[PDB]
Amino acid sequence: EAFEAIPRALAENSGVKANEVISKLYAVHQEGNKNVGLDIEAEVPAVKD
Amino acid sequence: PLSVFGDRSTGETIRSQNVMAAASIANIVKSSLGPVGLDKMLVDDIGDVTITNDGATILKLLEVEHPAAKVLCELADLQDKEVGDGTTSVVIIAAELLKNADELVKQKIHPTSVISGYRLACKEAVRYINENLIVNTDELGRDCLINAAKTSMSSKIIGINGDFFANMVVDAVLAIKYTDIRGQPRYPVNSVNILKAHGRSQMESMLISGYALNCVVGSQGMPKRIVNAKIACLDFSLQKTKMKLGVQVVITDPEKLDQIRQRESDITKERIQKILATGANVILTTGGIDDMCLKYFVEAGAMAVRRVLKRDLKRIAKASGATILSTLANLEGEETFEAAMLGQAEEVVQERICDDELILIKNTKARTSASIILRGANDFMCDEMERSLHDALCVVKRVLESKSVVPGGGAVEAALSIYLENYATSMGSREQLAIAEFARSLLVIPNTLAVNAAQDSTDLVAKLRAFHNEAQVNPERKNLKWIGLDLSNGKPRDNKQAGVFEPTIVKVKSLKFATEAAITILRIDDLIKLHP
Amino acid sequence: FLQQYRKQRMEEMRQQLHKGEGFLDMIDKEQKSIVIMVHIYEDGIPGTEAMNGC
Amino acid sequence: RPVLVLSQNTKRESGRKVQSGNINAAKTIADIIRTCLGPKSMMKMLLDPMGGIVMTNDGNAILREIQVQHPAAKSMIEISRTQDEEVGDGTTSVIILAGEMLSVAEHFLEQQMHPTVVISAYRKALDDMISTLKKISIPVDISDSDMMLNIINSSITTKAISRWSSLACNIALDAVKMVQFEENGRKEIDIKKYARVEKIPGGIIEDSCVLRGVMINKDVTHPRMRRYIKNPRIVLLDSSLEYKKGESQTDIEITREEDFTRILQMEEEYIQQLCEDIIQLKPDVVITEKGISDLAQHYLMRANITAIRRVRKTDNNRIARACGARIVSRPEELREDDVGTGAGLLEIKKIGDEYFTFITDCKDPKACTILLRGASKEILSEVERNLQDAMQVCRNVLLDPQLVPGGGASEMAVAHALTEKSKAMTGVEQWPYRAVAQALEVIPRTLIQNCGASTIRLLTSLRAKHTQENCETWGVNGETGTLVDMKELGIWEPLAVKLQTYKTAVETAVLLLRIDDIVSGHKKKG
Ligand SMILES: Nc1ncnc2c1ncn2[C@@H]1O[C@H](COP(=O)(O)OP(=O)(O)O)[C@@H](O)[C@H]1O
Ligand SMILES: Nc1ncnc2c1ncn2[C@@H]1O[C@H](COP(=O)(O)OP(=O)(O)O)[C@@H](O)[C@H]1O
Ligand SMILES: [Mg+2]
Ligand SMILES: [Mg+2]
Repeated sequence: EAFEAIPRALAENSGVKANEVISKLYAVHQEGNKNVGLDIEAEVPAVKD
Repeated sequence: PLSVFGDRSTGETIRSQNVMAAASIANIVKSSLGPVGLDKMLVDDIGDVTITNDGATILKLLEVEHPAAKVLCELADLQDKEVGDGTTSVVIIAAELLKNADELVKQKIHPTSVISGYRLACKEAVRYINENLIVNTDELGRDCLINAAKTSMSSKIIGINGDFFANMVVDAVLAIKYTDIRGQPRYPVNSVNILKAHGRSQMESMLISGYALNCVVGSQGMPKRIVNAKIACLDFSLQKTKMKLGVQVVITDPEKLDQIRQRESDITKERIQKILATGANVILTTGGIDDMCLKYFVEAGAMAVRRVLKRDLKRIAKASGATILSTLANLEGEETFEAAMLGQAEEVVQERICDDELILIKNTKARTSASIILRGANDFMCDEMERSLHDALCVVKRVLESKSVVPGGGAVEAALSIYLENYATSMGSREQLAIAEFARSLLVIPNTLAVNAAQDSTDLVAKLRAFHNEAQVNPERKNLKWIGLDLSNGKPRDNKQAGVFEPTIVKVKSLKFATEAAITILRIDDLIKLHP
Repeated sequence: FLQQYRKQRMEEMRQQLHKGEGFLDMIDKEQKSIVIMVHIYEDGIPGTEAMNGC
Repeated sequence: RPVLVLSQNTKRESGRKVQSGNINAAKTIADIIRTCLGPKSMMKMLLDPMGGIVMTNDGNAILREIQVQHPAAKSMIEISRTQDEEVGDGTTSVIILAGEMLSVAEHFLEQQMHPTVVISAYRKALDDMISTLKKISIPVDISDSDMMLNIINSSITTKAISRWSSLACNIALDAVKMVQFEENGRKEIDIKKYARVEKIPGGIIEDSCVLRGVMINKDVTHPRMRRYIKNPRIVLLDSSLEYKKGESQTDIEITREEDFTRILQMEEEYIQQLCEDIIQLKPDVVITEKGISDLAQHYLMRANITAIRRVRKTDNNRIARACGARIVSRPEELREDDVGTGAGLLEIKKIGDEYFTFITDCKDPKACTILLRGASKEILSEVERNLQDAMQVCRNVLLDPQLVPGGGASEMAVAHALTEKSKAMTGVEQWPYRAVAQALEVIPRTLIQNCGASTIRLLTSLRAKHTQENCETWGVNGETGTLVDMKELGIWEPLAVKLQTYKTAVETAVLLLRIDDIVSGHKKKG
């Protein structure tokens, strides 16, 4: 769980909701995409490869 | 060359200093606006703690040195006195008006033109509010009062508790309703006695169908419950009779001393017997009662309460139909008491509230009164509940007196800003700029509301302005005037549909007071501070 | 025996039922009808704590 | 030239720092008394500023003796005082619960969740907590003395008086039962006024008992008066039995030889008349809240009457309740109904080196005194505090006859019920709801920590047990640190106490979560 502090900090500094970003990241990585992370070029919580 | 013993500030320096003071006062309370606002906890440097959200309380508790800031503090106090709600909004609006007016002045616009533009903008904003942004409460009913109370109690410690507190406040206000001459229904708030006591949760707050006294019986021998009460209200102490300054007792025949001393108390004994001979059961007095008359009342099996507050006694007498008697003297020169002076109530009980006892006068006849017992977790929460309840009662009184309400959530501010920006182009050349800046300054309320919710203030206010511009331009889409701010989700929402209402008098009085405060501060271009 | 202050014990047991410029300014203002008992002390020297608690 | 907006001494703090500081202060206040909960708690010595020593484990007393500067700590102290005043038990529990809820709230506040959402979730959780507590309650037959004694014992197993459990339970039950009163259709208990606790250092604790009457530290005014009366008729008074000045200025002017002697003789005659009026009722004991003159003492002894003077008003009211008398201020208005018949014995005996007055054989007395004998003053003070807790619990049970399982069983049951209910929320506020639900586990966790067993394994086992169907009464044994059933161990507590604790803790968390700005140092401006 301590690894969640990195995407959470990135989302907080970017200005979005960290919980939504983390939930989306878990969903995508459960789907099987290991190269998906936070997209800071968006006004809403979003992820991209 | 002046040789004045003091300091002098002139020009842009003093104007900037005044604007700084006003902005600082605004920033003190700007974080406690709207439902997403949060309270402040003040310490009185002696250990006293005050947790509150009310702007007037915060500004009164603080000690302020700059006089331009004292102007805003007393402006908030005036808004609290004359309306009871919108105390932070008026301060914020006045500070924003002063800031934008100072910007205009620094742009070499003469202050007289700015003041004239502000006056014109305030007049036209009031006219537009009265003519376009009012909803009659006749076609809404009790739901309008409930929604107004809920909106008032948002941003307060009784927010989610609103579903219950709104019903309690509405019932309390409707209980004390009376009509004066000209058939005008006047609702006399501050007649609802608010009693606080820590203990059970807020859900356990009780609304008394009668009156509640913060006092107990004077003697433990008296009964603590009387069913068919006959209240006798008195305004004189029941003690041993003592002669006044102009009367002096001098004894030359020693045989009269015993008679004198006996009569000294027999006078009061006869008065008590005369009072009790009419069937009185509850005796309330503003003065004190000594042990002798307490024993008299004990033997008769009747209530007797001393040191009752004058306002409480007046309310009890008015509700129960009793008459205050400062003395026992008819127009025949005698000393008599008749049953026509007795008030009646369906029950009088000394109840226990968290290890302490208070007297409940239940179901007074010939008039209905009300009182509220607030139960909390500690003293501070009870005080904050009392303040919020007073705000809600004032809001309900305003709504019931004047039957016009306005949409909440900054809808009125956005509509006014759009209308005034459109309107400024039809008046003058520099008062045009003043009216435009007035319109821009009116946008501070929705901006603060959005900021306090950690929402995108710029986008939300832009969408609100677009909705109101479409409403004002298109005459077939006038239903968008009610679109306000839904801070729970950060989206525009029809607040009239959502039930977010405020009295129109709140907006009107806040605008007028803020305009006068800004004009008063803006007239200063020089300050002389004499050394004490 | 009045010299022993028989009421001293009852008064004690009911007492526990709890239920530079400043020196000038706090006395220059406020009502003259109330009694102010100023206390003078210095840390370290014994005897101040007892009367402070009193 | 110090031009300023606010005063020089005004200090303002706002933001995340204020919330963190408030939550940390509440946590540390909880940590102060965390170890004083459960049957295996430890004593704490408090050095009173006035030189006294307070040795106790009651949460309210320990928190009251502590002076703090942080306003959140003051709020927590006020919370403890409110809990003590409302129900008389659960102060440590409510403090610990408030601290735990504020901790789990800080956890969310570190993220980007607004405090209003947390407060709304807390209020919904509190409503569900109340519902579940009312659901899992059981009724009690108050007429069963054994059940009441067991309830009081379960209340006092965590105090120093637990060594003498049956004696303390019987004392508390008898005091509460005999102080019960009903007049004019109004029912009352009034532990505060009547049921006085009188402590006399010395002797042994097993000698403590509740008397069928009152007992005061008073002696006869004159030694010739009887110190032992079989069936006294007691008369109570407030007015002095001595010649006092009138209310008005009443200067005399003596110009004859015999006026001075006549005035003194009439003083004596007035005293004689008052004494004759008192004697006309033929009483045996006269009690006055004010002084009795020596001539009055002589005139009363002439009629074989014992007189006691300078009695406190509360003591006189207690005597009136105990012996069925009515306090009278004017002897000339003394009625037969005012004479107190019902006291079965009045006796003045010396305990140690001080005379005490006993009225201790009243039939059907509505007031009583609890005579405590102990090792010293501090031990007797702690015993009195424990007896107050027991009497408050007994009164709560009598007024509200529902019971709730103890030993943390109720906490775990309510936590499991709220956790199960939270599964259907499907919202953003479900997380604070579940967090504040699970925060109730701090009570069994604290019980296990104080007992000394392994916290994690025991909590896991208790949660697994509570996931079953009929396991709401399964809690933690406070002595052996094992999972037992409170329908077997017998630890049950009033529903009112648990309800008050839960409500107060949740509302304290709500109140402290609302603050985000602090300004201090300003003048009182009274
Ligand atoms: N439920 C709500 N939704 C949106 N806005 C609201 C709601 N309730 C109140 N408001 C707005 O929040 C603003 C702040 O009001 P408040 O600060 O509580 O009054 P005061 O200024 O007297 O303290 C008001 O102007 C009102 O329009
Ligand atoms: N015999 C026992 N076994 C296990 N737990 C007990 C026992 N007796 C009491 N408890 C628990 O101890 C708690 C009471 O602690 P206590 O010291 O009374 O705190 P407070 O004074 O705040 O009520 C209750 O929650 C109860 O569940
Ligand atoms: Mg308001
Ligand atoms: Mg306890």
